[PDB]
Order: sequence, then structure tokens, then C-alpha cells
Amino acid sequence: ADKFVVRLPEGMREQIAEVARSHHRSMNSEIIARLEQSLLQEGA
Amino acid sequence: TYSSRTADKFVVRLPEGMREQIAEVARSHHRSMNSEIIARLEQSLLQEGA
Amino acid sequence: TYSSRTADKFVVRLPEGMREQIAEVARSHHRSMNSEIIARLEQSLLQEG
Amino acid sequence: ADKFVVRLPEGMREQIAEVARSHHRSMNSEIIARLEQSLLQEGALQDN
DNA sequence: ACTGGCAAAACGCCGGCA
DNA sequence: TGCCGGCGTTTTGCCAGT
Repeated sequence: ADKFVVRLPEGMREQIAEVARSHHRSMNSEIIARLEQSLLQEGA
Repeated sequence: TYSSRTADKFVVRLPEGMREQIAEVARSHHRSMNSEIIARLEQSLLQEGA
Repeated sequence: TYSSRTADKFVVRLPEGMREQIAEVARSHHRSMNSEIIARLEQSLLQEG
Repeated sequence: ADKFVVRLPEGMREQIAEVARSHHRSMNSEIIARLEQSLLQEGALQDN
């Protein structure tokens, strides 16, 4: 599977981890889950 | 203090052809792939916060 | 070939305060002012057929 | 009036040129008129 | 007007960490 | 799974030279 290194702004770094644990999934699992939701919003 | 060389990098292991899917969106919205990802994350985050 | 350093350049004379207004919305959308301007112009044009 | 040089993609210049000619306006006038209505259009997204 | 191009930023990605 | 220095690149904002 291909990968993309994402330069992230100030806050996100930590804030992204916070939501991951509370969702009981890894960071990469969180980001991709959010990303697919966003892309699904476009299907409107 | 916080440039793009300083910023927090994070490898996102994309599912098959999802990368190509971001790309198409990124082009149409006239932003880099980085900015694309950021913009979507940022918005997804703020939805839960309001 | 047609890169960024090849692209047609047009000097836009902007009215009072439009600059900061555009820059603000540009950051707001995670985009360079250039891309920001192009994006809006583009959408304006196809809206007109 | 302050300046800002725009790099336009392939077909944009001629595209804008035509529309301007259509509206009997300067190219710069056309660009601004459009950038104007584009800004206050989404600036009118204060609760839709 | 135009447009080479500069200096600085951002980009994409590698290849190495832990 | 996560972290990141740093390379080689384009892009970006904005000039001066024509």
C-alpha cells in the first residue's frame, strides 16, 4: 500500500492522537476514516 | 519557529486507489495534496467540536 | 511545456482592502492567493456557461 | 490601488478576455467584478 | 504592460529512526 | 505503528528590466 507523509499544522499532531485512543483505533486508522467520510460528503 | 521543515510529519498509509481519489479532489479545489488532507481533517475535527 | 514559471501573468490592480480580504479567505481555505483567485474566477466562469 | 500578479492556467487569459469583451469592460475590471461577487457570495454564508 | 527570474516557502518523498 | 532530517523539486509573491 502506498503512503503519503503529511506535514501537519501546529495543533493537529496531538489533537489527532487524542481522538484515536478515544475511538480505540490507531492514528492512521483515524485519519483514513475521517478522510473517507470527507470524500463521501462530496458525493452529495 | 514553525516552518514547513519544522512541521509535524505523519505517514498516512492509504488504501488502494484512495490516493488517486484525493488527487482528483485536490486538483479541482486548486490546492496541494497536503493542504487537501489538512483542510478535510480540520473540517472533520470541527464538526465533532460543534 | 506549461509549468508555474511559464504561466501567463496578469497584474491585477485591486481596490481598497481586497488584498487582505483575499489572503484571509485564502488561508481559510488552505490555498495560495494565486490558487485562491484562480479558483473563484474559474467557478465564476463556468457558472456563466 | 495595489497590484498583485496572477499566474493564470492555460486557457484562462483568452477565456477572461472574451467575457470582458462581452461585458464591455477592462480585463482587470472583469476580474475584479468577478472576484468581488465571489467574495460576498460566500461571505453571505452567515447561516446559509 | 509584460515577463525572466529571485529568494523564500511549500511539496513530495525518501530512508532512516524509535 | 509512530517519528523526522533533509534531498530535490515546484510554487508563490513580487519585483526590476525591457
